[PDB]
Amino acid sequence: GSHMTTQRYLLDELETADMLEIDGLHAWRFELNENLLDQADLAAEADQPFASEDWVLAVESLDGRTRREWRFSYNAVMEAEPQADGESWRLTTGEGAYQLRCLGAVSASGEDE
Repeated sequence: GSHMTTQRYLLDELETADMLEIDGLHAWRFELNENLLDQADLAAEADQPFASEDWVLAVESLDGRTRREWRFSYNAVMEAEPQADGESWRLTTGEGAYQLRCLGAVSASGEDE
């Protein structure tokens, strides 16, 4: 159900988060691959490290009225480094580095897919 409690990855944080910032730019929307997060926690409950290069997080902010969407793999979210801010994570991708800072506690997980 919730194995990552003592293992606090970016995965642990986006489950409970309401707001999500990227490099200081706050996103109004983000969606999660909950189907893959069932399998992620299923592996974690068996004490097995889960790693998949499928998407896990689509981060959408609107600047003006344009949709700006950053998609991160589950692999990138596992390789995301905990920064000294305590909420910020260093997403070092082949496109660039993106600071994902999960804010709030309303739990955005529980949508559909």
